[PDB]
Amino acid sequence: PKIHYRKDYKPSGFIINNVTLNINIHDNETIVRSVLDMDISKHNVGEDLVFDGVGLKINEISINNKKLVEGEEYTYDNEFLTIFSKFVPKSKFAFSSEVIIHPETNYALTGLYKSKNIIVSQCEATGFRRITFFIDRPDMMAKYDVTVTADKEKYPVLLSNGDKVNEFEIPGGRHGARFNDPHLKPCYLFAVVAGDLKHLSATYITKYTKKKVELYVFSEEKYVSKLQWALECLKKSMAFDEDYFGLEYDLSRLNLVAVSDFNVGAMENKGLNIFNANSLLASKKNSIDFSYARILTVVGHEYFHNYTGNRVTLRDWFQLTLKEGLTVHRENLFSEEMTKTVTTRLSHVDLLRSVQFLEDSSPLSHPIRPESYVSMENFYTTTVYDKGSEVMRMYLTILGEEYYKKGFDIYIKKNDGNTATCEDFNYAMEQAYKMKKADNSANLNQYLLWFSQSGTPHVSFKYNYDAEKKQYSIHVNQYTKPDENQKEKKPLFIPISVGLINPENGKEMISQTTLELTKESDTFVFNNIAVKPIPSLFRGFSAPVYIEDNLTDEERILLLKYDSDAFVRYNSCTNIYMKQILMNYNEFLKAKNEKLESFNLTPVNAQFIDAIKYLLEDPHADAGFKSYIVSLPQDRYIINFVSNLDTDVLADTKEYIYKQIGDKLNDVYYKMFKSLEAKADDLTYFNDESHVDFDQMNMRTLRNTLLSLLSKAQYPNILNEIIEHSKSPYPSNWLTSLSVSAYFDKYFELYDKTYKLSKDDELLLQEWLKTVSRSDRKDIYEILKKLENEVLKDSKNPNDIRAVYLPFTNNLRRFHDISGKGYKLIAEVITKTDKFNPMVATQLCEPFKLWNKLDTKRQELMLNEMNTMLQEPNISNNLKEYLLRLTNKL
Ligand SMILES: CC(C)C[C@H](NC(=O)NCc1cccc(Cl)c1)C(=O)NO
Ligand SMILES: [Mg+2]
Ligand SMILES: [Mg+2]
Ligand SMILES: [Mg+2]
Ligand SMILES: [Zn+2]
Repeated sequence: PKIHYRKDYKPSGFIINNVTLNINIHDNETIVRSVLDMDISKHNVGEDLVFDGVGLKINEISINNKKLVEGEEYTYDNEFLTIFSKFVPKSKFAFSSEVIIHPETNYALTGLYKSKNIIVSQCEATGFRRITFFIDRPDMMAKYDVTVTADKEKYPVLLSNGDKVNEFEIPGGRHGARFNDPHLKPCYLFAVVAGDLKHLSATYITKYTKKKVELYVFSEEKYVSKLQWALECLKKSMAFDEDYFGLEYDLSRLNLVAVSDFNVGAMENKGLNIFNANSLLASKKNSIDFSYARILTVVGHEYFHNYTGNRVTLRDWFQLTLKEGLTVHRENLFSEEMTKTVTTRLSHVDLLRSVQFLEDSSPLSHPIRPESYVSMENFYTTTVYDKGSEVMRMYLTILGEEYYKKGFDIYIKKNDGNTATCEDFNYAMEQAYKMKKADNSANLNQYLLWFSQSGTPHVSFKYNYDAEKKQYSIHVNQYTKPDENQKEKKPLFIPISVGLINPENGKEMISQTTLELTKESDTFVFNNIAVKPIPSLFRGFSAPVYIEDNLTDEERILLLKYDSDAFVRYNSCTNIYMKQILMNYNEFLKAKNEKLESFNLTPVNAQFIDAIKYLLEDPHADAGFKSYIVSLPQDRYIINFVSNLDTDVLADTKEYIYKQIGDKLNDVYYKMFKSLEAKADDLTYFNDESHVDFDQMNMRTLRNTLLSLLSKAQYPNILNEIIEHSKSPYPSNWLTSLSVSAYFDKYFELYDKTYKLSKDDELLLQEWLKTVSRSDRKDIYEILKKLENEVLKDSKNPNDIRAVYLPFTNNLRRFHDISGKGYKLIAEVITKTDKFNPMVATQLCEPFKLWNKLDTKRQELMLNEMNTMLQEPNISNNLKEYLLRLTNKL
């Protein structure tokens, strides 16, 4: 097996200074002519010249205008072109190749491919070698001169990176355009697009240098009207990087382009950012609310990469978190600032503690900077992205705003125009740390374990209060469970943001402070603490850890009601839920296994239910926050606290708990659903695509969450409220009417009516698919079969495939049916998908990640499907590696 190891990094024996491309697009072939002006590096030892080149049809190969010949001067095996050393010059030389490739048949959406009527590239991580020969690695930085030619009628818009320097006519209906990108870059940042594209545009003027930047956003003609929010989000993104980081854009022009077929969300190609349509295009009549947040965060992310990834790039792929973790951190800061809602941070935490914590206790567990890979693509993980973001955010929590900015500026300045490593970032943050502490002995060496050590720390707490001395102490322990990466886990540098609440009046007793736990355990003592406080721990979720608060439910309710920090309130709520869930889960489990004729369930705490009511009845409390409190923790969060999980028992647990709370609060839920309507569904800004009210959007989420609860409960006459809700002009509302209708005989009429409302917009139809897929229907398998036959059919669009199947995999009762039929269905889809799109196939494996956490029958059923997929002939390297790792074999 071909394993690359982080410690084996060596610079190349060659240098590529300039790339001159001619990309000639025709109906049934694309011809790529390439000149690399190359040199020998000081690390060269007379080795053969080896270029990556995958699936290329060679027309010609030369060095310095001398034709090289197969079997004599080179070999090519469809993956590497080797030029024997004897024929490799000893100093500056021009390597020329011409290859034929076929975007029209590239269903894998990596390299050059056709997405509906657009030709587009995706080069990160190893796609460039599918366009032409290269030493395809991020430390091989060069300048690019790129000409694209095509039929003019079919492809009137031609784009590549950088300044458009010439446009020309060509006989036979063709035309070309030449682009020069003056910044040194790795090949993974090359892009090209050709299409019948429409655009909206604006001019932006940089804050400090006053450079004029032309901003263009592009799509196919049909969706040109759905482009304006993206443009506004780009303007926001640029202003944020200038205002917070001092960072200005560095070309005269920046293009964003939407395409229908894209493996992930978007891509940061210099000057030419390429997006999945679902992360660039929206309109208020034709998109759900979540699209607006998605577009803001993705546009932001791709723009933030212009410094963190582009101007400072990676030495090698093991450094991925340096760009992605740090870009996600910058995106999240931007997103918090733009939205101004406490739910934006909560939603990042929620995603980490569910999806990423699951990954981190699975056999796929890896540190944010991995030690080895086979397929690069398997590293684009929530660990590398989201844990990485939290590691990058802790620097800000530790240093504070002004010292963080100073550290970041040192990082940017030192490494600008060059490659960088995670050590370079920590080194820069270390110089800021030295400054802040006044002290040159202080270092962040210990901080490096956030990059190397895998797994989630557990941070636990014990308290003492001496009421005569007015002295309170917090004793903190950390522990990380040993795993395959490290048999001994070292203590991390853990910042714990804290306050102290007076429990009789709900007020803050201290200035917020950040405890720095650097040992296995430590005791933190506070004086002049006038009464026994309740601690408010890990405010803002200050480190990526399992928190054990050792607080009573009564103390948690008090934080939930009175604490200032939205995370702590929410976490306190979450912990009360989890205690209840683990208690009722155990009771139901013992009932099943011991075959009991009768048994008891512990009821939901009645003071918690009262606190929920109190919060919900507070007209001045945040509506997004309220939607978090009435929903139980996610199943993927729960599963981290249970071994040998019986998923049907968990489903009975959640249902009892919701029913208990419902039986007390349903009238309060109904009353708030009705009284929220006027502000929730107010049409101010409905025709303005430059403006979104994120608070009002949260009112819609709350109303939609309540309706779901009332619907499942069969609250009297809720059906009329579902009917009226289907007539709202907000797609968030009318698609909600479909899924909550699942509990009624009206489902199938709403199905048809929302189908008709959705079917003429590609992205909205994809949302309708997802809504159908996640419907809480007994007959959900027959409904998937209907989606497959009537709507999905043989689509190779990843959005369509993921929309039909992924939401259903989160149906706890059905996906996990004890027959294994859900496991069998998704394995079939994975295997089918892998034959044309290995990346998407592995995304579709995600439900299998928790296999070894289930009850032993469901474990056996999942492993069987996984070993079956591993036996498929011509399984991709991507899927094989993933499944081998996930099944403890690699
Ligand atoms: C371009 C890629 C190499 C990776 C990455 N993009 C990204 O969209 N990750 C999110 C994602 C993942 C899976 C599915 C979907 Cl639908 C979306 C990124 O960082 N862009 O800047
Ligand atoms: Mg080919
Ligand atoms: Mg995000
Ligand atoms: Mg389509
Ligand atoms: Zn990124």
